[PDB]
Amino acid sequence: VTAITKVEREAVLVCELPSFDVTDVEFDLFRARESTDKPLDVAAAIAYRLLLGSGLPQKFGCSDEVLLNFILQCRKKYRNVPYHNFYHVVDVCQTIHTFLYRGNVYEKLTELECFVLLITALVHDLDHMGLNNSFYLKTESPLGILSSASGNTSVLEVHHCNLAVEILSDPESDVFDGLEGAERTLAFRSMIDCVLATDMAKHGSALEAFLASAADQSSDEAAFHRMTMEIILKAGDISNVTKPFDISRQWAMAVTEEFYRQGDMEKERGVEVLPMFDRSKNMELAKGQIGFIDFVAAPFFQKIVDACLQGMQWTVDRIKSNRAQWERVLETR
Ligand SMILES: COc1ccc(C2=NN(C(C)C)C(=O)[C@@H]3CC=CC[C@H]23)cc1C#CC(=O)NCc1ccccc1
Ligand SMILES: [Mg+2]
Ligand SMILES: [Zn+2]
Repeated sequence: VTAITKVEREAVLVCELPSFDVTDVEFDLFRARESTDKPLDVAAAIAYRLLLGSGLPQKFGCSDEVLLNFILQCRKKYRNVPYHNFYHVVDVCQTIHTFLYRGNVYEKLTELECFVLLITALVHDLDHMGLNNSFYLKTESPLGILSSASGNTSVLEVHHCNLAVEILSDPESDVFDGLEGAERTLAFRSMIDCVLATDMAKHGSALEAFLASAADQSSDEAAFHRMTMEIILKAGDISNVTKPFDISRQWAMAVTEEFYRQGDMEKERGVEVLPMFDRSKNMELAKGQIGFIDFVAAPFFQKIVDACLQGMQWTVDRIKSNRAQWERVLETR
């Protein structure tokens, strides 16, 4: 990868984020993006401020400059797709910050693990092309073939991990360069385990494992820490419905458009299109979100809060009010 230039860094350091509290659960990244003519710089600046403000990079020998380099190397590898772009991973970073510090999940982890989570948020979807794992397998795409051949069906997640390892292999962008021995190993393994755990095919088993570990007073500590990390990246990854309703809605619009574009390409390639990917089925956003809330997000957040993350109660509350607002959209249609 080409080194980050001084001009690239300055363009981020310029951004001042006047009127924004990046630590707030009601922070609005869409408003931040609209605020400016250079949304990519503002997004980078948000990530930068979150990481420096945590106090964590400083404690792990990561310089302000290596941090900004890392952020900009991550940025270069996100594509202009509707949802799985740089704004999503910055959003996940910001959201995880809130979970750690507003939800007090930081209490469950070491400072290094908190640092790893914030960093992992920015790598966890590198070079996403707007197509899910299933597309690559169904179309016998080269990436799909390689996954099947090598025995790992987490097509995209292994790819993300590959590119994270590349970025971090250069000291100029290695936010873990200040680490050695077992700390450096834990950083890489936990980062990778977390990204691998974002494959929604593993959702049920990841959740089950965490819940079982959390219920067990005699769980292995290292294992509980690792599963807590996995659950928090997962939580951030499906956190759109925990946001204030107009933020939540904009996310649903973007993901819906990404799905529809995949559906279009599936049609052209003559492979199976699921209803939720099909523009012609014309399905209402309100029912989409309610279904996601009922079948995925509300059980997830409720169970982890009840089991262990009591401080993240507000996520359950916002999901509940978001569901009620979508139901009011139905009621008045
Ligand atoms: C902002 O809403 C969303 C935010 C995220 C996702 C994601 N879905 N999945 C899986 C669950 C299909 C992924 O694997 C994506 C990649 C990794 C993590 C989560 C991602 C879906 C929606 C939605 C919706 C929506 O209205 N459809 C209706 C729906 C109903 C039931 C279940 C899923 C969708
Ligand atoms: Mg992903
Ligand atoms: Zn993601």
